[PDB]
Amino acid sequence: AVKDIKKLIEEGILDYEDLTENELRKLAKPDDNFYELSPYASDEKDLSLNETSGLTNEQLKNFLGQNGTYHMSYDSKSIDYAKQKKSEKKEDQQEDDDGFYDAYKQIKNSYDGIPNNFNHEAPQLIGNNYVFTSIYDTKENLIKFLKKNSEYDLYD
Amino acid sequence: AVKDIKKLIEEGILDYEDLTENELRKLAKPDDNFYELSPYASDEKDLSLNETSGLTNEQLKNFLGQNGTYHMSYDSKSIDYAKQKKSEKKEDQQEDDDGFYDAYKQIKNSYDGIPNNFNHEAPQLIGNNYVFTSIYDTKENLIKFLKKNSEYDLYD
Amino acid sequence: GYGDLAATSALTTVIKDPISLTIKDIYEHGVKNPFTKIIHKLKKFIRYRKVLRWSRMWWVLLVREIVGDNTIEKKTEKALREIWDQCTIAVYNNTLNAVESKPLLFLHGILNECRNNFATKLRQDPSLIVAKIDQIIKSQIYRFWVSEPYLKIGRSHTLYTHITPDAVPQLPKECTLKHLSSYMEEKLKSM
Amino acid sequence: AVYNNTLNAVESKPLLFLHGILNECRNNFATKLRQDPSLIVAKIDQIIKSQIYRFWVS
Amino acid sequence: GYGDLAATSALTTVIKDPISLTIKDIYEHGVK
Repeated sequence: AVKDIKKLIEEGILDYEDLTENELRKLAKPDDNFYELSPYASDEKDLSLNETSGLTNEQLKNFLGQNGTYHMSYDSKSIDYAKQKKSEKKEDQQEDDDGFYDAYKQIKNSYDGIPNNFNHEAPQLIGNNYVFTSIYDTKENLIKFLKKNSEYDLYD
Repeated sequence: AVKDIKKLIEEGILDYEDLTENELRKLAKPDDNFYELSPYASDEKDLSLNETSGLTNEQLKNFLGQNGTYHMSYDSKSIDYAKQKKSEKKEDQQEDDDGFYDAYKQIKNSYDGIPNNFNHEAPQLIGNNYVFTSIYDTKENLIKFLKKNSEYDLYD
Repeated sequence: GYGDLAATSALTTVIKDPISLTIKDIYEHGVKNPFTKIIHKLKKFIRYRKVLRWSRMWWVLLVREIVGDNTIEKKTEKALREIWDQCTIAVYNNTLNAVESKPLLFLHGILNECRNNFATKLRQDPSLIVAKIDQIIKSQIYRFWVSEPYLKIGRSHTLYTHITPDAVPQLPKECTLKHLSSYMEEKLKSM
Repeated sequence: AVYNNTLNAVESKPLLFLHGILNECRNNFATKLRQDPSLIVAKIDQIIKSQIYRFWVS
Repeated sequence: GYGDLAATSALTTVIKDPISLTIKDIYEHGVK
């Protein structure tokens, strides 16, 4: 009151209401694990990129633009190809968890500004200020404080 | 002060600041391993050439030229095709290092004017003079000297 | 002399042929193409009134769940609203049941089709549009999309352009993706 | 191509967009640029696969 | 002078070529 001091005491003693503008902005500043050099990201199934996607055909977009008595509104060539592969691989034993357990972590990271394999700190605009959140350091109590108190108030 | 004399003494005794114009240009001249005849280059995965590349379709370039409400900006036919081959080869045991070690050496050689499998001396324009750098003889101390001292100075 | 008819044939095509070619682009790109986009916008309005009372009622609930109260970009929310309206026209043309009668049949159509419609054109979704419509279907959160306040506005005689996110009541906090994804890390990270 | 696929604002969550825009131009340059002796595709690989695009947001 | 035949060639295509192109859509989309 400095940055590592707040992570222990503000859970026990200090409320967020009694903190200055130079103290709130530095807790939203990135930590010392940021600016630490880290190679070798761990690859996983990217739910962001769609391998079954295709290009705008412009004759579908013309025919679907003229609204009326059409019965299918996409191409279905690449997405049947994709489903055929899952019928032919015979990979079940952990993929029964991968679509069902894996999706949840990356979906919650989309509400924090964090992409798929991003094990580091990513910002999130709350009001007029950015808050760098993590996979581990979610900083949820700062988010509840800055949304509720600084709705009609400004603390940089 | 000649060329092989500088590689031993200038690390110990001589600074680069006290060197004449006929001495700086000859240390940037190529060595005697240059003009030595060497066949049989060693092939590696060329990160320069993209096997997944294609041709300008000119109907994509027209449709992407008219900016607005398009959702994918490339072709994705050849880059999905390549990924299927890596799923079918079952080659893992060293290719887990080939994409992950190899990029680093060839990427640093791009900052020195050196292509992928080039085990010899390649130039690099610094100011108004060329400096022949190597995989092994990086000549980094000449590069720090010619950028800093000869920014507003000229020594051929 | 025939130099008198030289300039008459000259300034014929000097003034006719430019103006003839300007109109072929002014009428095509400035008169044809907007007037069709007015007609084919009216074809969504003369038809499809009963559907878009419900579709825009569902589309606001995707924008609230995929984003999760973190200010929505207005320009490409309407660009994907058109792709959402193409799922509803494609489902409603395939139904004999009324929309008012059985509405959760339609969400198994419209969400399943825009699960596939967005997966065939949207290449990369860092907001995870395809990936979240997956687990709205595969965990059946679209139950609460039909509730007491959502059937009142659905049955009401209001035009679909008047359905704004201000006029749609918000789901309670038990019924969103923000809770259900965080509740799995209360289980699966703990277990 | 990325911004048309987002419902989140650009101002709100910017590192979502670099996982789009770098991943797409990783693939967009790999489908048209045949030979990159400046290694445009190969360096955008390890900006993503080693996550250097952290410091791009500061 | 030849500015007299300027406006005759002007208001020829000012009135012919719009009405010629309106009918190609009125007859096609509203009559054909």
